[PDB]
Amino acid sequence: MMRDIGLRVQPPAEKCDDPKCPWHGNLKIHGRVFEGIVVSDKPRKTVTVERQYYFYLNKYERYELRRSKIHAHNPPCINAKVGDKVLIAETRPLSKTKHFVVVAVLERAEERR
Amino acid sequence: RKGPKRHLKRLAAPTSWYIERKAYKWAVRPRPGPHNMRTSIPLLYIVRDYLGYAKTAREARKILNEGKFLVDGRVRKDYKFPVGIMDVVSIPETGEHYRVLPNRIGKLILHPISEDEAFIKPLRIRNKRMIKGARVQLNFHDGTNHIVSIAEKDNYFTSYTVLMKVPEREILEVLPFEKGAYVFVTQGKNVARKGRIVEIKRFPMGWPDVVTIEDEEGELFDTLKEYAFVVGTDKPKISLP
Amino acid sequence: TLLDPLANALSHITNSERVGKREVYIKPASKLIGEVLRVMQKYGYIGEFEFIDDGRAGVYRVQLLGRINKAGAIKPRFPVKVSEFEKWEKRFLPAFEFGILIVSTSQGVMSHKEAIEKGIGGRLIAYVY
Amino acid sequence: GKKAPNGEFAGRKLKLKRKKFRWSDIRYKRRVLRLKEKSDPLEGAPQARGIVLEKIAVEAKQPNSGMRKAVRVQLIKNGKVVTAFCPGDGAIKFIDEHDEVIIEGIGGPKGGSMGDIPGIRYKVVKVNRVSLKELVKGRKEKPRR
Amino acid sequence: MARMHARKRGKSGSKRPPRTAPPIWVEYTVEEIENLVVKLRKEGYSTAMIGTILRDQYGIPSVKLFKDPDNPNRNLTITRILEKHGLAPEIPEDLMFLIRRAVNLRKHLEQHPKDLHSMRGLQLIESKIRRLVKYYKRKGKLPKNWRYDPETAKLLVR
Amino acid sequence: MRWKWIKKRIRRLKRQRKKERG
Amino acid sequence: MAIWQGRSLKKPSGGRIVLARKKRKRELGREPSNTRVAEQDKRKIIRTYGGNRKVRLTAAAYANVFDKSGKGRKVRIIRVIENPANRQFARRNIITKGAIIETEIGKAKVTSRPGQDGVVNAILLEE
RNA sequence: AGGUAGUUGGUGGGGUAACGGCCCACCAAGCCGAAGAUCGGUACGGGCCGUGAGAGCGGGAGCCCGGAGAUGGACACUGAGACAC
RNA sequence: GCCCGAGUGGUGGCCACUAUUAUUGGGCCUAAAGCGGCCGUAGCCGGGCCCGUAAGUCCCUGGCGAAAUCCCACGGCUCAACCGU
RNA sequence: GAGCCCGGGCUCCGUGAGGGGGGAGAAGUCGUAACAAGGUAACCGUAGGGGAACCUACGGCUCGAUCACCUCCU
Repeated sequence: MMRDIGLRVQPPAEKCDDPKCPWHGNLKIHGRVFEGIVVSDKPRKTVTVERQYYFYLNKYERYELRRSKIHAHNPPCINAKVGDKVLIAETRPLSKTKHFVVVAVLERAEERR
Repeated sequence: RKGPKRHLKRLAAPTSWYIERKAYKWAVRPRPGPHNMRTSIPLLYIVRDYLGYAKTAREARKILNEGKFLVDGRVRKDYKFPVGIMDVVSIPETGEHYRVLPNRIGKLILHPISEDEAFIKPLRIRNKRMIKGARVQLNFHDGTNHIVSIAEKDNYFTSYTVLMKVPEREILEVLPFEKGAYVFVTQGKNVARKGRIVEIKRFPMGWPDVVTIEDEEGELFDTLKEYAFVVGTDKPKISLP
Repeated sequence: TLLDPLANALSHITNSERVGKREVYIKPASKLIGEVLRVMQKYGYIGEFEFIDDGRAGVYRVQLLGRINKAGAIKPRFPVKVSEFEKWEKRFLPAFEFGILIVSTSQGVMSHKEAIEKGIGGRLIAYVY
Repeated sequence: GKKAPNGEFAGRKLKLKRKKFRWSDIRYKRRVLRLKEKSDPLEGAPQARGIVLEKIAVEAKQPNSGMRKAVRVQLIKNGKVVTAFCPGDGAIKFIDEHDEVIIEGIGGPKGGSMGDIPGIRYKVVKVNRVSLKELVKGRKEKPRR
Repeated sequence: MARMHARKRGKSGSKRPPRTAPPIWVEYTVEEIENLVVKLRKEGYSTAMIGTILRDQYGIPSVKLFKDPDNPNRNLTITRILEKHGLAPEIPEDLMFLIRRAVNLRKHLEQHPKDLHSMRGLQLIESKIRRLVKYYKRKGKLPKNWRYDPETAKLLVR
Repeated sequence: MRWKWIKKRIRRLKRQRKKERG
Repeated sequence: MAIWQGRSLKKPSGGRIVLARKKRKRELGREPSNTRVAEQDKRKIIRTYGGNRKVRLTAAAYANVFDKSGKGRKVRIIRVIENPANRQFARRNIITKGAIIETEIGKAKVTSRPGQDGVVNAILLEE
């Protein structure tokens, strides 16, 4: 249920996660880590985080705005909300498009754009 | 190509062996054995190219069936034998010893030292794991596996210095790696340096786990615990003397 | 509105120069311009300035020696490595002698020549020669 | 602002601009689609053999009049009707009807027939796999069938 | 200086006193000033006109300079004097005057609809409101749930 | 000129658009 | 038999993805099975491509039980009642990794895959 | 210019060497799109290559590296490995 | 008589010339080209002054981007191409 | 679980009476449209009409006309 996850981060306040969380079963935390922002909460235990990065163009010497959606599984111990940064773990597949699980949430009432 | 790659080309032959690159259209390909393929050196090469004892491979192979070379204090005859790194290789018909040491550059070179150092072979073991019958075992990435350490760790995680009595197949004089000990660097672009470890303080999250070291010169080297290899408290000679 | 207030300072300063007035007045004022005139004075290009901070705005009255030929800001303000400097060296400046490609830096603000002697770089801010 | 956005993140606009405005070079557009390659028969090629359907002579252009020697040849795989300009003085002679005639272009593939000739895109080199400039000189080889 | 917006015409050059600390030949206490303000907001006058009458009668050009320092978080001035008392309209006067006017237009158009020009300023005043709304939401004088419309303008005024 | 052309273009268009409509 | 992968369906963006290869042997699959309740045990051994023989149960006759101490048995079972997946399955007595069955004393919950492992034992449900 | 119905996700299960809508039973209505999706054309991809003061533009030839194919199209055994020039 | 020389020329393609695709480095009164005018969404772009973070950004170290081709040295083949270090 | 087939729909390749236009050839004919105020200034958007160039209406514009007549401006 509630064990240290590492990365130098603390695990959620509550626990009761289903076996598709790295506190149960055989799906486990591993690897690299990101950060991004919740677009939507509409699917069940499922949450879209879309990241922003910049890329360079050598020809014009300038940057561009690109935006990569990444699908994130939210553990029922914590609820994601629109318009706040969320922290993502690199895990084996839940599904066709879900390869990520949400690990530690920093929540916020604020919204821009 | 949907089977196994069972040829290698010269142009496809890695330049960490210092092979000749355009000699022919095909290079000698290591079979599996003791240690990693783009970290090893073929027996063929040491014979034909390194030490000139052969003109044709019909030479070399005869040379390896009769016994001009033992690998690991043990006889061979496969003329596709990957000779390990930090390795003991012996000529018994002259009494020569070479270490398979990396140079500064990153090509594999043989460094000749006396017969006395040819009984010892420092192992730092690649992993350490429990087995059934309530034992653990000592690994290496030249493969060599040992049993026994009188229940539980009693020493260190894996960063070991072992004394292997190599003709005897035996493990002797275990010694940790500590914050005033020596290390030889076997992997990394800092290879061929032997130094005195400053500390073992680490940022372990994900794959990197950091270890620094400063040498006689004072060149700060950050290698993985694994790229780090415990030469000990100084016994065998440095590469490039 | 304005943007690039610096630039609208500089550009005056030069068009000021090209006429051959005596001194300048720059109605909008700042750190950027303040600092840049500071570094500019430090190399010597300009004489003395006083800014008066009115409750409205800083204003800079600047003294013109005659030295300046051309001194301009950079448009998207590109980031420039310390290896890429030489390229941006050959382009903008008039020759190896001058060396105020004023960049902004980790150390503070510098010219081009004061940047190179330290050894540090970044996004471009403006030029002067 | 002389056109362009300048700004760190804008570039994409730049990136699409160019491309949008590239397609005003006829030549570029044409190649990048492959209109050069589709229209003016050949299927793109350096040259093409074809059977001489007949021999025809046409008139010259505006300040000019003189009977140019032109063939009608049919490209064989192309299967297309090509009227064609024949180099040399006497020539029309050495070409028998129903010998093979290899055909090329002449003076930029653009379409441009040379100044005199109206239509003719193309050139002839050969009669029965021996050329016309070889048949203007008497010695070199002389024709068959 | 200028901005020719919905115009080509350079704006008035009206300019502030370059005084940064206040006249002392003029004299009022933090207490006296506060009374004057409260009395005027009690009349039905509004903060610009409150600052106007105080200027013309009591000789204080802007309140900020005279008042602060008396709690040097920021400058103390009319409506920041009002909010501490609870006399402040939760809608900023800016946005209020705007919307106020707007509702009057509509009634004209109601009866008179053949009006280009009068139609065209409806379009020109809304779109200043829109803006003034948009940013306030994010600053926070007006909740994010709101959105602007001509029935939600006729409800705020009444 | 452009008088010409506009009505020529229009007549072409109509007549042909008549032929398409029919 | 079942082909897949599994790169040959559609993109998660409603693109059609087309297969740009054929079958790979390693990446083929077998069909589901019906493990029946019976008095007899019908087993077969089948050789995987990892080179390991794994048992498929095509029938079984004994499961048998576990507490919270864990004292196993091999005794008679009777009809499968309640299968999670589909109630159709609970008619034709298809054993599953999460099936529920009537045992000799108490109902018991299946807790093993008999289509790769070849095992049937259960743990008692407490009311 | 709107597309999407195993289609996106959830629960439980099968199958597989193995994760996975890979497949399937039940439940939910998502998922993707003007930061250009989908559809249509064209095209093996990379190391490099040609050219050009540079920036750039065009190009995938031997050779090396990785993938795909074996008259078109499907199909299993036998073997660690093939669905097998 | 001039060029070049076991080559030299013809057709075709690509790049240069072509700052005729404008980043470097183009224009748009009358030469091609300003939308008949406005609004504001998406976007880009933003007055001054203080503090936090250090995401961009710069600096240093460290893991790493196969060989080949390229560039430079030395060495080898009569020479170079080519190869070796 | 392929190829194979069958009925229908949709699309694409080889090819066809007939039909549209272009850059032309400039020795036939009609006219004088524009370019000079082109001999009714010219163009312009819109609408009708005429074999054609084009004419006319209404609105615009000067890239507009030649003195004359009147009015302003360094």
